[PDB]
Amino acid sequence: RNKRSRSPLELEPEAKKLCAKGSGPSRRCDSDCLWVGLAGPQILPPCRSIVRTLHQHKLGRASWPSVQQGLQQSFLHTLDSYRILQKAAPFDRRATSLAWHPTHPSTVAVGSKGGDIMLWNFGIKDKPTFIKGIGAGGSITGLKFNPLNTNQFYASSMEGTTRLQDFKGNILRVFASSDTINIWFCSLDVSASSRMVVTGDNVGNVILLNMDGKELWNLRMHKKKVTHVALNPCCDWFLATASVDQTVKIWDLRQVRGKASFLYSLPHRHPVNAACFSPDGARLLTTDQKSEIRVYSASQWDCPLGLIPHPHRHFQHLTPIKAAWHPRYNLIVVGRYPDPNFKSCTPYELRTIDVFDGNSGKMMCQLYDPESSGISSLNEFNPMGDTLASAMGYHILIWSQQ
Amino acid sequence: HSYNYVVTAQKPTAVNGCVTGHFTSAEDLNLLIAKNTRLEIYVVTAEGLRPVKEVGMYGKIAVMELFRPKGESKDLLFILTAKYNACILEYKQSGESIDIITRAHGNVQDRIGRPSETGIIGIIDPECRMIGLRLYDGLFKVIPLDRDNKELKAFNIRLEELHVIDVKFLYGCQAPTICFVYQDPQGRHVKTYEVSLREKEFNKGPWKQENVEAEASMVIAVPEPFGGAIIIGQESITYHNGDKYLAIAPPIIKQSTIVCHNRVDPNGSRYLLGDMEGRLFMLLLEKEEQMDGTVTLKDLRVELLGETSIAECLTYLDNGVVFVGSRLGDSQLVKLNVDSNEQGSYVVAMETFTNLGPIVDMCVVDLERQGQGQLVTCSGAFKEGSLRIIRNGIGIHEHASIDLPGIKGLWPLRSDPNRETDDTLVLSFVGQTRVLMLNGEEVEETELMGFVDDQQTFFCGNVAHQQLIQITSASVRLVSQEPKALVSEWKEPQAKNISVASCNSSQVVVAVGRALYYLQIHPQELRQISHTEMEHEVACLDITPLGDSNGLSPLCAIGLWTDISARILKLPSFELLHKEMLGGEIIPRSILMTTFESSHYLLCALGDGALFYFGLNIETGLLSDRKKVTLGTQPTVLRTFRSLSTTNVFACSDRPTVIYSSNHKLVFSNVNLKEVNYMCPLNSDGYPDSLALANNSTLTIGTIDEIQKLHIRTVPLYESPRKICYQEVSQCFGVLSSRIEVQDTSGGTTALRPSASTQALSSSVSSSKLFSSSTAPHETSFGEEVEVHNLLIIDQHTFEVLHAHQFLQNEYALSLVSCKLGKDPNTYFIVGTAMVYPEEAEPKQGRIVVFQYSDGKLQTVAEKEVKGAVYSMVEFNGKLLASINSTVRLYEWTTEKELRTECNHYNNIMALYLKTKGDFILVGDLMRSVLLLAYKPMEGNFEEIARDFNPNWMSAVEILDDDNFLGAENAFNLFVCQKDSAATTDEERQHLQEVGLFHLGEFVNVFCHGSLVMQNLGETSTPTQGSVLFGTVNGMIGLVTSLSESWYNLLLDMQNRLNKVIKSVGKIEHSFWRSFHTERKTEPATGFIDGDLIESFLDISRPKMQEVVANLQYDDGSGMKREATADDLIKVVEELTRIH
DNA sequence: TGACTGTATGATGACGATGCTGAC
DNA sequence: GTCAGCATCGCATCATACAGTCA
Repeated sequence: RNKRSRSPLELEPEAKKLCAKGSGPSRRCDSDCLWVGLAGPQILPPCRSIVRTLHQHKLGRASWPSVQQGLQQSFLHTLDSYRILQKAAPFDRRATSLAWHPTHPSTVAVGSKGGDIMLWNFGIKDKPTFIKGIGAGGSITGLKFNPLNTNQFYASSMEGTTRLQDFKGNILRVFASSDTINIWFCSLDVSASSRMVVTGDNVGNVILLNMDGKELWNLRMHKKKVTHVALNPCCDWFLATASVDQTVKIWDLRQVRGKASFLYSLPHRHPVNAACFSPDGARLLTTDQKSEIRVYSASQWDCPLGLIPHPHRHFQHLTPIKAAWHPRYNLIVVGRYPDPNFKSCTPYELRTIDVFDGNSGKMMCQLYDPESSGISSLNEFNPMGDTLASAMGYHILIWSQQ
Repeated sequence: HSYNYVVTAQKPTAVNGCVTGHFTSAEDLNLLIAKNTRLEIYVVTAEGLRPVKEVGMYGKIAVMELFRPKGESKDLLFILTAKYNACILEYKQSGESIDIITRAHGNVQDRIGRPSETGIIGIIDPECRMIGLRLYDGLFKVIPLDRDNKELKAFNIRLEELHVIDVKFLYGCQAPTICFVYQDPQGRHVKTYEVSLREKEFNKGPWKQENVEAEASMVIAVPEPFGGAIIIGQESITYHNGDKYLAIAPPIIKQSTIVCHNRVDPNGSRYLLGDMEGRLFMLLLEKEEQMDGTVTLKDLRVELLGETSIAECLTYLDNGVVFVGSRLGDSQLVKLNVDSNEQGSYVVAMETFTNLGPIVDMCVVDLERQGQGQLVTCSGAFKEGSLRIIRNGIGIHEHASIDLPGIKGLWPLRSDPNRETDDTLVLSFVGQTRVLMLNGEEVEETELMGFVDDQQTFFCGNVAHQQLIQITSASVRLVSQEPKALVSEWKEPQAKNISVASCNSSQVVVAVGRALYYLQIHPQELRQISHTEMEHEVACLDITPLGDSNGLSPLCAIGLWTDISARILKLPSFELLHKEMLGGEIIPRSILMTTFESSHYLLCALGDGALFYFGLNIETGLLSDRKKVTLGTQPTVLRTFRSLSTTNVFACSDRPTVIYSSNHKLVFSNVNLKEVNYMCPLNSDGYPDSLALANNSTLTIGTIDEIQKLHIRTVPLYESPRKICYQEVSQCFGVLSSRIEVQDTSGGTTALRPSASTQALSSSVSSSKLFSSSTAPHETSFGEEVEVHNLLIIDQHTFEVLHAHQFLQNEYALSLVSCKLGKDPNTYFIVGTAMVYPEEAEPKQGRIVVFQYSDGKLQTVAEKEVKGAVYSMVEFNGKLLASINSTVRLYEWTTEKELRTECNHYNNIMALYLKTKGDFILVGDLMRSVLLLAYKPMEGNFEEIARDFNPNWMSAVEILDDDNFLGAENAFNLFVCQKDSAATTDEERQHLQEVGLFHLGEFVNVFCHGSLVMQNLGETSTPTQGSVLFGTVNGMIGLVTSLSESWYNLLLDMQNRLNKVIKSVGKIEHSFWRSFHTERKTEPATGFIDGDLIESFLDISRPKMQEVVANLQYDDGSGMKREATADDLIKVVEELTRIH
């Protein structure tokens, strides 16, 4: 609606749109008009094409919201043409953890149900450096590159450990431990600046450690296993995490004491595997175990700005589907898991990587390939933002562009 | 690593904001003007504007509303910065002391939050009880005032309406009430809330949500006796209150969106409105009453007043005078007459203020002085578009030229005591003297009874008691005016020749070898007072009295042969008061006593070109504050002269110079004349307020320009400039431009106004061929407005439009080059284009066109289409480098006069920016940062050397040298990436490192190598290496230069020292200010030194300068571990100011 | 002795890969 | 003699039961 006009401007210059829907033209419009959907052709004509906007920027005539927005439709373009699959490499078991190199655009490192890590590069070949796990209880549920020295990775395991080890695979030190097990950590995160590490458990407690030793943490957060912990980029002291408890639990890493005295907790109809603050740090995108996508503002963390209905789900040997932010523009990519019982507007739904606007929630694109029919779970764009790595089909996928 | 130095060469010229009130006192009306980081305050007096104070802030001024709290004598000023620094400021005057003191200060940051799309909004309630801040979506920030909090502490409320257009505090309400427009799926609406800082919460607003047009964009709070809100959209104009509702939709407004407003009358009877096309409207509120009085408001009227520059802000002043703040063109002082002219405009311009912004493209040209040019040009936009030519120093306009070689010295003479104008100009030659009379333009030659013509004159001019004086080598002669004969004659008792002479209205001092004689001028007698002999040969003399008239000088400045000394003697005793050794073996050729800005100086010029200057105390005759500058290599003659009732000093040499004062500090400005030997001031009816200049072959008379650091000539184009290139061999410039024309619907397209392109001497239109998108062309009348692009050839002297080539319909000009290619000796203009259609977001098609201009006409030689937008192109070793969409292509120029591809590189999202040095190629990508390419001669192929893996949205790119790369960025930050010079592994060689980061606060559009700084004249070896200028949206021009690591550390430490004492004006830390800051990240500055900070070291007091020194550790370049003094630090910063 | 907090258990769901058939 | 066409095989979340502590 307002949304129709809002996208088509795409604002400064305004001189398009501004019509109050043309008084409905004259209705929804009544009888035959547009329609909504037909908002599409106009999107086609109304635009004042880019290289027209670039010049207005340099004149100060148009705001960054303009150019940045309009650049993301030049991203959505070349996205639809992303259809090519550049490279694929397997290891074994299934893809679980993904870590994008903070600096290096062709370097991505992925985790396994089996405690195996592959370091992978492009323009290279030169087969990847490997580490093999025991393969039964070795599941590493999350992976973060060591910000300080990129040769090391923080990796959370089903082995009873969250550790830092050189990519040659000779471990440096261990932080959080078990001494018992029949339990393990799942969620993990590190914030470069903060030098905080924070890790979760299946029992629901977190354990947060300063990059060296010395925890004050482990007061049980909530009752059920914690799927993700997100350290906000723009905030050191605070946090958000994910549990089967059907709660988000936004936190404050420092002044939180009282054993689940918190600030805001966000309820969900279901359990939640993803926390994922935006590079702004000013939004929280949550992925729920059956159908939903939660966007939360920093203005009223309670009421989410809105929901995008999406077909994902839980399956045991499916690795929990996590939605993720584009590092640069405002976009979401969730892997779609079609079911009979969705509301779906497009049966039969070939199974694809889906891209949503955000700030709107509409689908601006979808990524599909035959010969990998595989269901998408982990999709995380490259920090540069020109490449998308997907660990899904038992293999890893890089798309990039022709 | 990389070490860089940034200084402002030209302060921002765009006017960002416009607020009226007084602030300086209760009695005066003040005008405050924000120019990005600069805040200017003027008082309107009578058909004028008076500068009282100009201050800088460590921030981009975002909010400028000044409020007046109960029981305060005058308005205070609240300013909010783009990095969200808030402060409340007061104007303080203390005798001659003016200081802007910080009452309250605070950041009010929210650690986490998304800055809103319609930007920062600041409002103040009518009772001055609070500050309202719309910083982020879904949140309304509130600063309680109630005096203290002194730190402006704040709280957030939840706003349920998540997208806010505009907000105002209402008048006439019991509780603070806000009125704002917001948009939802239901359209846009007008809402009201009560603000209760009581409870920290909202309460139901006094008004019913009304429904309003969708593009109502601006809210105006109409004052009492009326209150309420006015809401302006694109189609309509409405008034809003509880039961009253008024709506209007004037057709005149439809053509353009109203963007700003200002209140004329305090009662809210009248408003000024300005739109995107610079139209000025008057809004009137008609009053009516029912019983004994009321507020009714009647109805709404709108009137056209006329046309102005496109206004960023408006403020009415008084007596029909409006100030117009423009971002896209010159700012204006405008008069609204009751008589409309032939066009129907009530607007007439009173004063225009030069704005270089937006500066889109620019170039450095050497044309004016042929040796080294130092000319800087830039661009305006839309109806305001222009070329600007910017020049260091002072030019002269010749009106007469007489060839007299060997002329020695110049003096103006007033033979008639009655008209007070010089009707005479007296010239001197070797062993002889010639008199020239001035009747209008006529001169010739004449005799003057009393003046001799067969001895050489050292001085002549007007003297006391209605007399004329001439001093020769033989004698000094006094001459009557009215009856015309020799009244008195002095000769040395032994008839020795006079060697040096100085004279004012009542005193004569002449030297003879070592002898010195002081004579007074009386009626018909030259009376010889006491006399002495000095220790060495007298080199130079001056007896200019400083003070009032007086006209008796107590002091005598003198230079010696033997000891090369400047000493001040008293008259008549000739008693030594100060002997200053100037050093060296080169004799002083000129010495002068002067007063600048009420301050006194001694200037002493050697035969070297060296010039010493000293503070001079007229009471004791003490010389202080020795300082030395260099003014060419020849000996310099110093002569005082008057301009605009101010005192200046002309310096004649191989680099002629004017010396003058601004901000109580000596400045040295260049004269663009080739050479000057002798000079005198001239004021004839034929040559008013003129100058007589002489070189060794010719003698010239003319006038001189305004005394300022930079000269700006404006050549209006009346359309938008985009790119500019100078072409030596054609003696002209190439300019890309576009004009808007509106659909007449039946015939063709027509222009809004005349411009360079509709007014060219000759013109040419693209005829193709085709593409072919023709034959069912697939283009529309939709979106009736169209851009039309042209290449203009503008003559370098007249700046006239020699030729205009219009491009094809819907063709969009992106790049322009001037160069020769291949084995071709012809010089070509090359333009890169894009086809821009409304229904296609990114271009699929583009062109590179090669033109040759010869005698008026340009034939297109090359004419080759490639598929994509031609973003950039650059001459590359006799080849053409070009950006097309995601592709970097290298073209060869073949003997068939066609463009042939040799090389291709494909790894880009969008290559907007290209720069080259040697064989290296810098490609700037839109989203994919920075790229270092190399051409490989043996393969004829491209190699991708290294890239910057940091995501940056680039606005401009430059190569500083083979290893170091300068980048300008969307968040007003600069950064530098370098090639790892140590090889090692491939990893580091494919990585550019950001070793420099710096927040500019400006958006840079263009970089270019060059300097407006002459050669040395040093010094040299030189202080810094390289000189890169840049132009910005705000019209700011800056300079980047390289430093050694030792110097970088020197200036870095000085900064931290400077940073403890400034003051900060609202107390913003220089730190953080210059810190790299985006939506995503923040960080302190490195690799960059703020030249503006270091330069402001001279503007601090002497004791503060010493406090800055302290344990600071100097090096003079050899083995110095030593401590430093106040004067050593000054000399460096003095050095640093001369680089721009 | 309520409580809770921790251990065996077995229902339910429904994605791959690898195993091996039956058969085009 | 490659082919689809079943089949078993890999600590998730949910529901239970009756053992351990521990303010």
